[PDB]
Amino acid sequence: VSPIIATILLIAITVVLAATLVTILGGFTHGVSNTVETAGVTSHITSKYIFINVSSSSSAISASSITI
Amino acid sequence: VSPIIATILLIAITVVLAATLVTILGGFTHGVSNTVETAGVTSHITSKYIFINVSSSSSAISASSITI
Ligand SMILES: *[C@@H]1O[C@H](CO)[C@H](O)[C@H](O[C@@H]2O[C@H](CO)[C@@H](O[C@@H]3O[C@H](CS(=O)(=O)O)[C@H](O)[C@H](O[C@H]4O[C@H](CO[C@H]5O[C@H](CO)[C@@H](O)[C@H](O)[C@@H]5O)[C@@H](O)[C@H](O[C@H]5O[C@H](CO)[C@@H](O)[C@H](O)[C@@H]5O)[C@@H]4O)[C@H]3O[C@@H]3O[C@H]([C@H](O)CO)[C@H](O)[C@H](O)[C@H]3O)[C@H](O)[C@H]2O)[C@H]1O
Repeated sequence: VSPIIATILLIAITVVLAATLVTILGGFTHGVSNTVETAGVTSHITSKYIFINVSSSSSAISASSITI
Repeated sequence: VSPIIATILLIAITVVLAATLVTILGGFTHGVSNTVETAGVTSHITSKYIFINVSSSSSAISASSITI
């Protein structure tokens, strides 16, 4: 009797460890993305205005997505 | 006479112990199953909506079986 019952208990424990491991991995598998951008920019500053002129960029992006 | 009668009584007792043991074992031999699942999930949160996008999963499961 007892060696089979001990085996059933060890299977039950194994499933909870595997379920625990899955929640540990979730802390690694997020928030990685390609955020690199590169632009040819020139600028001139005066007592009233900053002028900004763009010559090229790595990608086309919305002017609302850029913070100054 | 008496050694045979004593033997018949011990057989009767033995059956009730075996029947008792069978009901003890029934508390072990249930409720063990493979419950592990694992998914590639990404999400974005706003003042009005949560977006959830799934990239892969360990198995195909009903959206009614998942609790949020
Ligand atoms: C999962 O997989 C999916 C599918 O591939 C997606 O890839 C998802 O990624 C998310 O997608 C959503 C939806 O595309 C993204 O939400 C958008 O976020 C942008 C910000 S961003 O910097 O431009 O990238 C915008 O906020 C966009 O909103 C648009 O709609 C706004 C509201 O317009 C709605 O209502 C008007 C009426 O008032 C309607 O006429 C119109 O048709 C529409 O229904 C606009 O205001 C907005 O304009 C400006 O928005 C931002 C400032 O907020 C600015 O930066 C922009 O340049 C632009 O000038 C823009 O046109 C979001 O889209 C969703 O739109 C719904 C709407 O119901 C239509 O479906 C909501 O109302 C919200 O507006 C918004 O959720 C999200 O960023 C991605 O992560 C993957 O995760």
